[PDB]
Amino acid sequence: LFFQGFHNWTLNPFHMMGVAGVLGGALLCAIHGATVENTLFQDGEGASTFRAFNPTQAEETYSMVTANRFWSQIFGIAFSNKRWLHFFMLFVPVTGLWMSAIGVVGLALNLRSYDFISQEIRAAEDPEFETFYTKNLLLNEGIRAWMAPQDQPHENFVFPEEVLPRGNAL
Amino acid sequence: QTLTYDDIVGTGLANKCPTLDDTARGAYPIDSSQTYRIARLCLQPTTFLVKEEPKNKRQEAEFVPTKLVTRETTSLDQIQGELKVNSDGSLTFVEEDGIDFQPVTVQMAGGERIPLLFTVKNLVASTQPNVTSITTSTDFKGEFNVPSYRTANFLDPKGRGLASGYDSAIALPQAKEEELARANVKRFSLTKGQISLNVAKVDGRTGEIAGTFESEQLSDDDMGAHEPHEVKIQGVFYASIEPA
Amino acid sequence: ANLWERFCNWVTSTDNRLYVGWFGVIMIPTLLAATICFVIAFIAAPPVDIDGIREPVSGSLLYGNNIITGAVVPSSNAIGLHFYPIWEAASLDEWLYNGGPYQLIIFHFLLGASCYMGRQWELSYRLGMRPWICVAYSAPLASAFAVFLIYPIGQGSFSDGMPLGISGTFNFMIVFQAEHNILMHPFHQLGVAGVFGGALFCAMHGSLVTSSLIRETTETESANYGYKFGQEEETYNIVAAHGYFGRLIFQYASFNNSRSLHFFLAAWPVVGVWFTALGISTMAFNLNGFNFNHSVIDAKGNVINTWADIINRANLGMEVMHERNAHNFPLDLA
Amino acid sequence: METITYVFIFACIIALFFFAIFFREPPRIT
Amino acid sequence: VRRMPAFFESFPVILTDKNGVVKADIPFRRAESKYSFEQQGVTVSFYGGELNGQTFTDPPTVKSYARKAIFGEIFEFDTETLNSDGIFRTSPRGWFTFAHA
Amino acid sequence: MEVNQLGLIATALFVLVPSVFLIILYVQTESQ
Amino acid sequence: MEVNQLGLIATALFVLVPSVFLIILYVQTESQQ
Amino acid sequence: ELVNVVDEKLGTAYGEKIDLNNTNIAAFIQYRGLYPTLAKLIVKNAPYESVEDVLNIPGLTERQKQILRENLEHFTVTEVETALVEGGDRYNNGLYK
Amino acid sequence: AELTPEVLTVPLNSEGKTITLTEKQYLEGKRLFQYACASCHVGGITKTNPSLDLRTETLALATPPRDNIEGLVDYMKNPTTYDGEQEIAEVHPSLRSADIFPKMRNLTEKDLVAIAGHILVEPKILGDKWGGGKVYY
Amino acid sequence: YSLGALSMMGFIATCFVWFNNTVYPSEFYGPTGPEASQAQAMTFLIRDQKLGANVGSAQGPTGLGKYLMRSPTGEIIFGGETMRFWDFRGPWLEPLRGPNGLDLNKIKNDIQPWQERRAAEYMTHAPLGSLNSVGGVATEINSVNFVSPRSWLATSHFVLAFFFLVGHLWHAGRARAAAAGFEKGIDRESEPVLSMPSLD
Ligand code: CLA
Ligand code: CLA
Ligand SMILES: CC(C)=CCC/C(C)=C/CC/C(C)=C/CC/C(C)=C/CC/C(C)=C/CC/C(C)=C/CC/C(C)=C/CC/C(C)=C/CC/C(C)=C/CC1=CC(=O)C(C)=C(C)C1=O
Ligand SMILES: CCCCCCCCCCCCCCCC(=O)OC[C@H](CO[C@@H]1O[C@H](CS(=O)(=O)O)[C@@H](O)[C@H](O)[C@H]1O)OC(=O)CCCCCCCCCCCCCCC
Ligand code: HEC
Ligand SMILES: CC1=C(/C=C/C(C)=C/C=C/C(C)=C/C=C/C=C(C)/C=C/C=C(C)/C=C/C2=C(C)CCCC2(C)C)C(C)(C)CCC1
Ligand code: OEY
Ligand SMILES: [Cl-]
Ligand SMILES: [Cl-]
Ligand SMILES: [Fe+2]
Repeated sequence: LFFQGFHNWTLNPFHMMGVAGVLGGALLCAIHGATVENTLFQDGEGASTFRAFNPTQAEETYSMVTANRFWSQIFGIAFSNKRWLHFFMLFVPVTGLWMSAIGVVGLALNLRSYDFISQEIRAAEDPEFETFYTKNLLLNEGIRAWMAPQDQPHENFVFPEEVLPRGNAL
Repeated sequence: QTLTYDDIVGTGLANKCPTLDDTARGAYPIDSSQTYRIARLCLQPTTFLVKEEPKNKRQEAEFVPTKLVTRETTSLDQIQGELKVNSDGSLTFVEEDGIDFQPVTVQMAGGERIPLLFTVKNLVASTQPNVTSITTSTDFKGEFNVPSYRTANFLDPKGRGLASGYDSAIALPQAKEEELARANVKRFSLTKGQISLNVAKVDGRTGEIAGTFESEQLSDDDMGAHEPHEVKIQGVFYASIEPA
Repeated sequence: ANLWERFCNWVTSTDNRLYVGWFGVIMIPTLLAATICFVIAFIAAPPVDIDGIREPVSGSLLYGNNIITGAVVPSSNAIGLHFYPIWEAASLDEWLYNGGPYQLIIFHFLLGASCYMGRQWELSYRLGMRPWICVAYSAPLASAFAVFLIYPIGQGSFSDGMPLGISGTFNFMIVFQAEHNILMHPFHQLGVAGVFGGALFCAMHGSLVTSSLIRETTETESANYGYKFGQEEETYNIVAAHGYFGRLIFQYASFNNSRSLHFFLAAWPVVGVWFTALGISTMAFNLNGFNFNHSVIDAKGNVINTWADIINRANLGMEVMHERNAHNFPLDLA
Repeated sequence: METITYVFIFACIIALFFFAIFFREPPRIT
Repeated sequence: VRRMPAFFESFPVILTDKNGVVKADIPFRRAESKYSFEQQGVTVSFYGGELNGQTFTDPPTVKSYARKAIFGEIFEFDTETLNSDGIFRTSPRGWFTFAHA
Repeated sequence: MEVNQLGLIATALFVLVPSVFLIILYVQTESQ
Repeated sequence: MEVNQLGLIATALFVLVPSVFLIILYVQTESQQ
Repeated sequence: ELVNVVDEKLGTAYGEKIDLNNTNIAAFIQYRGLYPTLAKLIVKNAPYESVEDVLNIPGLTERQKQILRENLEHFTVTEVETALVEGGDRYNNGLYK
Repeated sequence: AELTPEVLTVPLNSEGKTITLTEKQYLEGKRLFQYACASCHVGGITKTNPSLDLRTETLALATPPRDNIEGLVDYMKNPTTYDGEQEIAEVHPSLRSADIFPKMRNLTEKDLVAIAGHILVEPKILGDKWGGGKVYY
Repeated sequence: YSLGALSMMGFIATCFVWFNNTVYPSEFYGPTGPEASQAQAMTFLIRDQKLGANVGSAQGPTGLGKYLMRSPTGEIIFGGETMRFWDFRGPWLEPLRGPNGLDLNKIKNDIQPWQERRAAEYMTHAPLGSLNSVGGVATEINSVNFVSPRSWLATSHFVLAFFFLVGHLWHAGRARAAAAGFEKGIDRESEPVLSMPSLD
C-alpha cells in the first residue's frame, strides 16, 4: 500500500509486465498440468491413472498429437514442440520477475511512472474532465496523508484534522 | 382512482403530475376574507430548450430542442405554500417547501451535455389584479431562485472545491497559477428565474387546477468555471387549493 | 440424411478448423456482441455517470484517454441491479450516459465464457480425451463471475463491478482493500500462494525439463529441433531431472511419476484461484478480512500499534477519499 | 494522432491473430 | 513552513512555531478549521533577493508563497521559453544512477 | 490532449525497426 | 525555426519504408544462391 | 477579482464566534444549554441584523432569554453567505466525525 | 504505564466528591458498555448522531452535567437531550425504557455505575482517540 | 445431475437469505444489506428534520437531494448512495410510502418512535464485519463482536454452491467419458485423432 500511495506502482509498465509474467506463469502451470492429465494414454487398467507410469519407460505418457489438435480447435493455435513448450514455461515467469526488478530500481530513486502530464494539464484546466486515472490519484493522496504520521514517526508529521483530505461525509 | 405504490412502481407514472378531466372548466371562487394555500403543486417538464451560442458574427440565437438523458427524474412535486389575496385583488403564491428542484442533464446536437437545476425555489407568483375566481384564463407569473447546481462541499476531479478541497492544482506544483485561477477558485452562483403558469382546467368543486407552464433559467456554470446557457423549460402543472 | 442431421453433423464436426459444437452456438454470437460493443465503446463512448451523481467519468480514447486510463465504465448507481437493455432506454444517448454498454458487454461475456468452458468439455468428448480441462478453466471463469456479477449482487449495484479498463481495475482493487481489507483475508492469501506458486512451479518444471533435454542437435541449431511432433519417444530424461532435483532438496521432495507431477501443476494454481474467487464472492457479502485494529494494548490500556494498524491508516485514506462526492451520511454501508 | 496510433497498433494485432491461426505452419507428424 | 519530504508528490502547507507547534495551515475542510491564515493573520515578509523589504498581508498572496515555501527557497522562473509544465524532473545525477544500476 | 509529439515517432520506430528485422530474417529463411 | 512538426515523421517513413522493402528483397535473393 | 468566499469568511468574526446567520447548527453544542432546542430556534429565525435581536425570538422562555444573554459574547452576525446556507447546510454540512 | 487507582478515580458527583474503582469494576464496565452501548458508541462517538460524543468535556457541558457517575447513572435511567429540555427514553436505551430496549432489562444498579466509570476512565487512558473518531484510529 | 441441482439451489438460497426479509425475518436474522443502508438514510433524515431541516428541498452537493431524490422511474426514494437500494421493502418503512414513493407529508408528520428505533437498530447492525467477528466496516476498531447471520449464511452457501457446480462438471464429464470408455485414457492402438484429417 505504501508503494501504491507514494509511487503509484500499479501504473508502472515494469510492474505491469511482471504481473503478466506471474499470472501468465500460473496460467501456463495450470493449463499444461491439465492438458497432460487429460490426454494421457491408457497404460494401465485401473481408474487411478497415476499407477500407469514408469519413470524408466521410453514412451510419452500423454498424447502431444491429440493435445495439439484440441487446442488448435479450441483456441486457434497450440504447441507442437515439447522443448519449446517447456522452455516457454521457464522464460515467462523468469522474465516477468526480471522486469519487475527493473522498475523497483527506478523507484529506489523515486523515478516513478506516477502521472500522465497530458491528463493533468487538461484536468487542471477543465474541472469536468475525470478519468479512472485522476480518481486513483485522489486515493493515493488519501493514503499518503492518513498513513504518513504513524508510518514515518521519525518525521513528527502533525496533520490537524482540517488539513486531512476527505470527501463528503466520510 | 385510488392507485397504490405497487400499481405505479417502475412504470414511470411516479414522475407524472395528476390531471383533470376534459370537463373541468369551472372556477374556484376566492373569498377575500379567507386565507388559502396550495396543498400540492406538481410541475412536470415535457420539453427542454437551450439557447445556442450565436457565433461572433451573430444575427440571432435560437432556442434549440434537446434530448433528455437522466430519465424520469425531472418533476417537481409536493410543493406547498400560502395563496395570499392581495388588496388590488390579485393572488400571490409564496412557496414554503416541497420537492422543488431536480438536476437534469439534456444533450444538444453535437453531443454537448447541459446540466441544470430545474427549480422554483422561493417561487413567488402573482395573478393580475382584481381576481375574484380562478378560471381557465387565469395566469400566474413568478420568479424563483436558482442556486448553484453543485453546492459548496462539491469536489472536482482534482480535489478542488469551495467549502472543502484543494485550493490549487497540486499536480502542477510549479505552474503559473494565474492561468488556472478560474478553475482553482470555486464560485457559488445564485441567479433568478421566471415562470408563467397558465391555468386551463379547474374543478371548482375540489379546488384542483391544472395547466401548462413555461420557465426560463440558467444552466450549470460548474462553480464559475464556464459560462452557463439559457434554458427554456415547458410542461404541465397540477395544484390543489385548500382553504387555510 | 435430412437437413437437421447434416446441420448437427457440421456443428459437431471434429474437422472444422475451429470447433463449433452446441456450446459454440451460444458462445459465438455472445462473444461477438460483447467484443464489437467493447471495441467501439472503448474508442468512442462518451462519459458515463457511474456513481449516479451526475458526475460522468470519461473512459474512451476519443474523450481524452490513453490505453492505460481508458475503460468501459460500469453502469450508473441510480440503476443499481436493474436490467438496462438498449430497448429500456428512451434513446441511445440516454443509454450511453447511464453506462448501458457495460451491462451489454459483461452479460454477453459471462454467457460466452461460460459456454467456452462447456465447449472445452464438448470437444474433449468428441476427441476421446479425458474431460477435466474445463475444470481447470473454471478457476479463471469463477474469478470473472466474482468481479463482474457476484460482487455487484452483494453490494447492490453494477456500478461497483469491475470497470473494463487497465486503470479501472486498479480503482476497483484499492476501493476493495479499503472496504474489505482483502490483504488480510486468507482466501486472497491463498490466491497469492496460488499464483506465486504457479509461477514458481511453472519456472521449475520448465527449467527442469529443459535441463535434461537429450542431446539430439548440434551447437549451431536450436535445441528445439531435437523434438519432432508426434514422436513416439520422450526428449528429456525424467530420471535425470529427479536425480538433479532430488539432490537439490532431498530424494522424496521430488516427483518421479510424470502423472503425479503434472497433476500437481494443475491442482496448485487452480485450487488457489478457486479460493481467491471465493474470497471476492464472500467479501461480496461483507464477510471481510481479519480485523486486528487496536488488538494490542498495554497494562494501562494505551493502544500499542502493530503493522495491522498501519495498514488500517492506509485503508482509511482510501475510505475517505473514494467517490468523494457520493456519500451524504457517515457510514459507507455498501 | 494518439488515438489513431493506439487503434492502429490494436488493429495490427488483430490481423496478426488471423494469420497466426489460419496461416500457421501446419503441425505435421514427421 | 514544514518542508516537502522527497517521498511526496504533494504536501499540505503546515506552519509551526520555533518549537514545532502547529500554528497555521491551509485547511482542506473549512467548516471546522481553527488554523487558517485568515484566522491567524499570517503575513509574509521577504529579506534579500528580488522582494527584499516587501511584506504582503492579503491572505491569498501569503498562501501562494506558503505553497512554494514547502519546496524551500523561492525563485522566479521563466516558464515561457521552454513551455515548461510545472512538474519536477530529475537531474543527470538521477538519470546516470538509474541507467547504471 | 497536450501530448508529447515526439511520442509518435518514438512509437512508430519502436514498432517498425524490430518488426522489419524479423520480417527480413523470416523471408530469407523461406527462400533457401 | 517554426517548422512543420510532422516533417520529421514524414521524412523518416519516406526513407525507411522504401529502403526496408529493398533490403528485404536483396537479402532473400542472396539466400537463394 | 476572484476569491473563495468561504476562506474570506474565516477572516471575519465567523472565524472566531458562532455566526447566528451562517454557522452550522452543530457549533451550538460548544456552550451549555443551547443544543438542540434554542439552536433550532436561532437557526429557524436566522437572519438577524444584530446579535441582540436573538433575544426577541417569539416565545423564548425566561430561562432561555437568560441562557442567550449568558452567551451573547459567543455570538456574532455577519452578512448571510449563500454558499454556507444553501443546500440546508446549516442543518447538515457533510461533516460528521 | 499501568492501571492505577489514580487513573481509576473519577467524579462521583458535581460536588467534586469522587470515588475510586477497582480494576475489576472498570473491566466490568467495559464488558457491559460493549454489551449494551458500543453498537452505537464504539470508541466514544455516537454513530446515530456524530455531533454528540462521550468526551468528558462534552458530558461536562451537558444539562444536567454528566461528567460524573451519578449524572451518568441518571442518564441511563432517564435520558434527556443535551440541554435537558426533553426526555428521550422512547428512542434511547434506559431503565425507564427496558421494555423496548430489552438489553437494559437485567442491568443492576452496580452494572450502570461500572458503565459510567468505564466511560469516565477511558478518555484518561486513550485521550483524543476517545470520542475522536476515525482521524485517531 | 444432483450436484447440478444442489448447486443451483445453494446459489438461490444465498440470494434468498441476502435479500428476502419475509421468510428470513430481520427480527431474527438482522437487517438485509439494502435494509441497513436504507435505515441509515432514514435515521439522518429524522435527526436533521427534528433540528428544523426541510428534507424535501435540501439540495445535496451533487445537486441531487440530500435525503430524497427520484429513482429512474420517478419514485421518491432515499438519497445518497442508498439510491441503489430503493427496491427495499420492509414493514418499518412501508407506512411512509405513498403512491409516488415516499410521501413527504407522512415524513413530516407520521414517523413514530418505533420506526426511529428500528431504523437506528438496523443501521447499526448492518451485515458488515470481519472474519474474526469485528463488526462494522473494515476500518473499524475492535469493540463490537458481531457478524450478521445473513453474511454467515450467504457466504457459506455461495462457497458450497460453487464447489458443487465443480463437482457437477467433474462427475458429469467423467460419467460421459466412462460411458464411452475412455475415462482411463486414450487407446494408443486406435487413437481417435490419428484417424482424422489434418486441420491444415
Ligand atoms: C504482490 C501483490 C499481489 C499479488 C501477487 C496478488 C495476486 C492476486 N490478486 Mg490481489 N491485491 C493486492 C496485491 C496482490 N494481489 C493489493 C495490494 C490489493 C489492494 C489494493 C489487492 C486487491 C485485490 C482485489 C480486489 C482482487 C485481487 C485479485 C488477485 C488475483 C488476481 C489474478 C486473478 O484473479 O486471476 C483469476 C483469473 C482471471 C480474473 C481471468 C479470467 C479470464 C476470463 C475468463 C477470460 C478473458 C478473456 C480475454 C478477455 C480475451 C483474451 C483473448 C486474447 C487471446 C485475444 C491474484 C490471486 C482478484 C481476485 O481474487 O479475483 C478473483 C481481485 O478481485 N487483489
Ligand atoms: C456443513 C454442511 C451444511 C450445513 C451445516 C448446512 C446448514 C444449513 N443449510 Mg445448507 N447446504 C449444504 C450444506 C450444509 N448446510 C450444501 C452442500 C448445499 C448445496 C449447495 C446446501 C444448500 C442449502 C439450501 C439450498 C438451503 C440450506 C439452508 C441451510 C440452513 C437450514 C437447513 C434446513 O432447515 O433444512 C431443511 C430441512 C430438511 C429438508 C429436512 C426435512 C425437514 C422437514 C420438511 C421439515 C418440516 C417442518 C414443518 C413445519 C413441521 C410441521 C409438523 C407439524 C407441526 C405439522 C442450515 C443452517 C437453508 C438456508 O438457511 O439458506 C440460507 C436453505 O434454504 N442449505
Ligand atoms: C484499443 C482498444 C480498443 C483496445 C482495448 C485495449 C485493451 C485494454 C488492451 C490493452 C492490452 C495491453 C496493454 C496489454 C498489456 C499486456 C502486457 C502488460 C504485456 C506483457 C509484456 C511482457 C513482454 C511481459 C514479460 C513477461 C512475459 C514474457 C509474459 C508472457 C505471458 C504469456 C504470453 C503467457 C502465455 C499465455 C497463454 C494464453 C498461453 C497459451 C498456451 C497454450 C496454447 C497452451 C495449450 C497447450 C498446452 C499443452 O500442455 C500442450 C501439450 C499443448 C500441445 C498445448 O497446445
Ligand atoms: C485429524 C485432523 C483432521 C485430518 C484431516 C485430513 C485432511 C487431509 C486430506 C487428504 C487429501 C488426500 C490427498 C489428496 C488426493 C491425492 O492423494 O491425490 C492423488 C495423487 C496420487 O499420488 C500418487 O500416488 C500414486 C499411488 S495412488 O495413485 O494413490 O494409488 C503414485 O503412483 C504416485 O507416485 C503418487 O505421487 O497425488 C499426487 O499426485 C501427489 C501430489 C498431491 C497433491 C495434493 C493434492 C492437491 C493439492 C491441492 C492443494 C492446493 C493448495 C492451494 C495453493 C494456494
Ligand atoms: C443507538 C441506538 C444507541 C445506543 C445502543 C446507546 N446510545 Fe447513547 N446516545 C445515542 C444517541 C442517538 C444519543 C444522542 C441523544 C440526543 O441528545 O439526541 C446518545 C447520547 C448519549 C449520552 C449523552 C452524551 C452527551 O454528550 O451528552 C450518553 C451519556 C449516552 N448516550 C450513553 C449511552 C450508554 C451508557 C449506552 C449503553 C447502555 C448507550 N448510550 C447506548 C445512541 C445510542
Ligand atoms: C447463425 C449461426 C452461427 C453464426 C452466428 C453469428 C456469426 C453471429 C454473429 C453475431 C454478431 C456479429 C453480433 C454482433 C453484435 C453487435 C452488437 C450488439 C453491438 C452493439 C454496439 C453498440 C450498441 C454500440 C453503440 C455505440 C457505442 C458503444 C459508442 C459510440 C456510439 C454507438 C451508438 C455506436 C453459428 C456459426 C454460431 C452456428 C449457428 C448458426
Ligand atoms: O466502495 Mn464505498 O461502498 Ca462500494 O459504494 Mn459505498 O462507496 Mn460506492 O460506488 Mn462504488 O464504492
Ligand atoms: Cl473512487
Ligand atoms: Cl450516503
Ligand atoms: Fe511437462
